[PDB]
Amino acid sequence: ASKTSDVAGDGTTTATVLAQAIFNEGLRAIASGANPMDIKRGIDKAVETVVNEIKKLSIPVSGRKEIEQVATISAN
Amino acid sequence: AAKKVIYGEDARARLKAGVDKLANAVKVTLGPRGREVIIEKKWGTPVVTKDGVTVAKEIEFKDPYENMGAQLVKEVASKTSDVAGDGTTTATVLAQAIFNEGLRAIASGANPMDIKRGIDKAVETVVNEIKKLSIPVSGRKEIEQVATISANNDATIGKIIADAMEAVGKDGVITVEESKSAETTLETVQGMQFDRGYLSPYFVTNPDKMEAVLEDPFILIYEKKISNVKDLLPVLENVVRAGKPLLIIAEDVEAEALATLVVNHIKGVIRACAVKAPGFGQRRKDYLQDIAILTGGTAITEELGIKLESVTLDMLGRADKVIVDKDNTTIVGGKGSKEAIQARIEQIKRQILETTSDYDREKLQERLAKLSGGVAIIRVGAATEAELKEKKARVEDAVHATKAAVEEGIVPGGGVALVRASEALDNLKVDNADQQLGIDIIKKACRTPIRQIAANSGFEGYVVLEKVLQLGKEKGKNWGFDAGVGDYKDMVEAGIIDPTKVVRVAIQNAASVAGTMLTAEALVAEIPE
Amino acid sequence: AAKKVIYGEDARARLKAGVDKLANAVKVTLGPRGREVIIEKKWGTPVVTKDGVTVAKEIEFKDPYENMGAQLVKEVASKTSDVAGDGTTTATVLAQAIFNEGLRAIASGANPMDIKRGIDKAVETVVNEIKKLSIPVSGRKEIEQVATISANNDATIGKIIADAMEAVGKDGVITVEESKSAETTLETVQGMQFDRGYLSPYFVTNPDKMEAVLEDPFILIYEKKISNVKDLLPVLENVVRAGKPLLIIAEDVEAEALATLVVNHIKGVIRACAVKAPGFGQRRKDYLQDIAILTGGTAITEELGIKLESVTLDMLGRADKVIVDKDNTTIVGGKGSKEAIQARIEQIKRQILETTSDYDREKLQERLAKLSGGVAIIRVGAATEAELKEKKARVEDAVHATKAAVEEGIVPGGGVALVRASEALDNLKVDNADQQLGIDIIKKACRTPIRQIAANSGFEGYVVLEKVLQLGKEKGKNWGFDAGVGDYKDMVEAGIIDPTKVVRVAIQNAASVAGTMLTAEALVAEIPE
Ligand SMILES: Nc1ncnc2c1ncn2[C@@H]1O[C@H](COP(=O)(O)OP(=O)(O)NP(=O)(O)O)[C@@H](O)[C@H]1O
Ligand SMILES: Nc1ncnc2c1ncn2[C@@H]1O[C@H](COP(=O)(O)OP(=O)(O)NP(=O)(O)O)[C@@H](O)[C@H]1O
Ligand SMILES: [K+]
Ligand SMILES: [K+]
Ligand SMILES: [Mg+2]
Ligand SMILES: [Mg+2]
Ligand SMILES: [Mg+2]
Repeated sequence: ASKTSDVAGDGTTTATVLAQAIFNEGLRAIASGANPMDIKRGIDKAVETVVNEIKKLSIPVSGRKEIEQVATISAN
Repeated sequence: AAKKVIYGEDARARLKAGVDKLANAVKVTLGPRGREVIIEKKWGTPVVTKDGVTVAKEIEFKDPYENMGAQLVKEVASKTSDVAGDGTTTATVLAQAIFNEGLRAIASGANPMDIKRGIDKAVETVVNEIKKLSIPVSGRKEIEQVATISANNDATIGKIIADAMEAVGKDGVITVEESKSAETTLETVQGMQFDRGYLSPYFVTNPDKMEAVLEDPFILIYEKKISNVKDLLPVLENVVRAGKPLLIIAEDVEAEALATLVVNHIKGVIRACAVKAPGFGQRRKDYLQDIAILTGGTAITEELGIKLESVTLDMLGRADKVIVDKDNTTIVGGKGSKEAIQARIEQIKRQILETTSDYDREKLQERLAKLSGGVAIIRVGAATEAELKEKKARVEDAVHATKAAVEEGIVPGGGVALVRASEALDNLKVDNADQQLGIDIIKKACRTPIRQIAANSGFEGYVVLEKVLQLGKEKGKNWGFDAGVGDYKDMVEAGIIDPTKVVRVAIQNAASVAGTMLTAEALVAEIPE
Repeated sequence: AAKKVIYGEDARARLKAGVDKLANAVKVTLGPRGREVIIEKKWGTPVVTKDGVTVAKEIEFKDPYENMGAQLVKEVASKTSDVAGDGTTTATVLAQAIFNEGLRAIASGANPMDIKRGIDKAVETVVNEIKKLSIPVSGRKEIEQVATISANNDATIGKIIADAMEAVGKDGVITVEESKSAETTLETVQGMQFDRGYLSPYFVTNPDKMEAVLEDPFILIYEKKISNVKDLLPVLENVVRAGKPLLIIAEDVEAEALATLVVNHIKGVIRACAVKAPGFGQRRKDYLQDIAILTGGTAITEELGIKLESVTLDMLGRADKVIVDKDNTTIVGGKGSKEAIQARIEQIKRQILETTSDYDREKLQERLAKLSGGVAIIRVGAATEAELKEKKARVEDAVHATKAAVEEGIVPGGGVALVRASEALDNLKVDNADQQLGIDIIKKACRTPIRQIAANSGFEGYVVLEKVLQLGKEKGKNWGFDAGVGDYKDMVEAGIIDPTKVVRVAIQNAASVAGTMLTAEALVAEIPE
């Protein structure tokens, strides 16, 4: 949560929710006998793919319409 | 009374502690070189055992909830011996392994219901692999080996059982007796054993199994249904006056008054028995009249002129011992002259060629074997009552286990069978992740008994297990670890083999109780004091 | 004795803890795949059950105030089974849901009296929807399905009940018996059923459900009022000498002395019972004389010249068993010759034409139906006597539950019926805010049993509930979740159906006890020394 706030200023609750999900599912895999170091290597590969996919969905801000929409959503 | 209820994870925590305390005491005695367990005997010297069954008999805990787990595993493990004659300690070891690993998976968030489905599927695959691996018993060589291994690796009982088995036949009848003589011997006393039930459950004499056993009894045999009680009272009273028991052989008895009155009048004293007829048809008389003349008695009916008003204690059939089961009856010995009895056997010898019914020809040549070969009575002998008691149940379990080997086959012992069977789980696959966990639980459990045997002997369990797995491909499926001497060899050739029913029942029984306790949600017990 | 009183919120806090401890132990066994509950049996192996009724019977707490809540819910839940056969666990689950949510609303400041008014109003709407959703039973298909679900999903018991139902008719009388045989069979005995009960309350015997049972009784038939006991004594003393109980069928007994001398004079012996003469009008004798000859006897009257001081026991009627309810009486079957009895049926068959009045002609061809169809005796067998007690209770309840289905209809099982009924509460509206809270309490409660069934089988309760709500309009009202196999299907076609009496009574009973405890203001109990 601290790093997310420093870098982006928003999404700290989403980052915390994501972190718990990765850790909880990782423990289940490790309890089945998986190698902890290989799981981390697999996680790193998946995040690289996921970040690439997100940039594909990214649409540049055209003007005031998206600026108002982003501000409204982030302000609850 | 007031009761305390424990729910959820706390309930299974109580069970795990109770099962562990039971298993940790018993598993140290597994194998041929099990460690010693010392049991207190009040006002006596402590007893040192490596038996496992003896250890499990004394185990009982103060905590009612921990006692719940111990008794549940004890009963299920005891049922393994009641069906197969062996495997009580192995079933307990397997039960702890499945339960402990099952709780670990649930603690990680796995679905308990899906784990049981994986366990059920894995057990089915393991049982099928055991069926493929087992080989039928061929002769005296394997029967002696099974009896020796079923006992505590004592070849004396193994030889006696093998001799007794080959005497009465591969599927005959064996019984165990005792004497004050230090030596033990096998006597082929003539008798028979057929699947006949008894007329009323009220003939219980001594066994808690609601069965009946008789010593030096007098046999009444009838070709038709039981007559009135007043016709039997001159026999019921005078023979009791004479100080000997009685039993009545007849087709049927009325349960309204005849069944109740006969036992009620004799309930306060030695009591008597009554049994049914074998098979069906008029050829019952072929068995009935022979047993009447082979035991020195007569078959009584008013159509033969034997009036019930003038019954005399001398028409009774006489034999050495009679044992009545729930569905079977066996009679040992006979007080008549053996030459005339064997002369009356010639009728059965001629009945081989003269009878025209297949249903009796199927039981023919068995009416001879139990008589001509004699019902095998093992006369166990020991120098002390304590040793006599120990060896007495020791022989019957070995006899029962040997019969189980004939019925279903033999498999390499020392836990090799479960190791080989667990290799099939390496390729069994399911679409559910939690069910896969259940499969891996059984694979780990199947490889525990071999590790415990190696550990008890003084070797590292995982090192032994790895080499046994390697020898499965390098040498063969039957190669394993000989804990008696400490080297790897072919277990079947060495004679270290187990009945395949023992391995099959133990894993099935252990998985059933473990699965039951894995989904237990509440424990209800009274508050102490 | 000195007593301690608890007032206000503290009193309801005690009740909530007691109800929760009862419900949490029982609700885990709800559904076809309920979890295991392990019950201590002192000097025995612990008992493992998924029954719920068995668990509830054993629950009792040390704290007198927490025990108050457990016993109150237990009695109300037990009355559901006593009236509709099934539903004991469901009523307990509903009671906890209503009580817990009711306490939450009160803790927020809502008026408890207005909450109760909302609860009663909401229950009435739910009950009406249940009746609207039910469909009448049409034939053997639904009868067999209901009996199977009422039992532990065992088709063997369902088939026997279905066969017994069609043999005797849907309005006959059925009873459960046992024998030594392990297998279970159906016996159609030459019996009959009537609609008049006992004459005195002291005749009620031992059984917990207060249904008096008599074994091997003799029958006396009177055409008028009973005479003095001095005439009865020669019969009574001789019948006592015969060693069997005696039954008197007559019109009335004088209450001044006879109503006490009839019972008091025999309280120290085998005892006897008397039953009202059934029927009306002159056909009473036809109801008596025909039945007397069906039971192998004829009527007796002092004024007819047959003095009771001279009657003979062979002249009296005899039957296998006689069963009498508070408002009804039945005879299992006469001990006379069946051929003559079936010949005597013509005398009742001729009553279709040889009798004029139509008042009992409605009961005619039903007395024939009670004769031609007999009375069904379910001979239950089990591997052991302890298991016989378990099986006998379930079969009797399944018969009772099946009869409830005929009376009122059937609804889709698995809690779907309550889910469908709860949807009407979405449009029910009231002008009081607190009464609206009571309505929403019932809506939440009605959707709890389906979630518990899904949770026990290993699925998320709210996910299952949400999809069942969706399938209510995508597919139909009868669509629900099958817990035996985890997929959604039409419940009525699948045979997963419940008697609509069970669902109706359970919600009505649960709301009554919950409403009682919501406004309880004081608890009075003795100080435990
Ligand atoms: N020489 C041996 N080397 C290796 N394993 C052996 C040897 N002799 C016996 N075994 C195995 O050890 C086990 C028997 O030990 P035992 O302590 O009798 O176990 P159990 O039969 O489960 N318990 P019980 O009911 O008391 O006989 C079996 O798996 C045998 O196959
Ligand atoms: N295969 C099934 N799938 C879904 N629900 C089922 C199934 N079989 C039965 N049910 C439902 O489960 C409930 C029966 O479970 P049970 O444990 O007998 O509850 P009860 O009848 O309230 N308790 P008891 O009095 O002990 O029988 C009913 O609501 C049935 O409709
Ligand atoms: K041992
Ligand atoms: K159940
Ligand atoms: Mg934000
Ligand atoms: Mg052994
Ligand atoms: Mg039920």
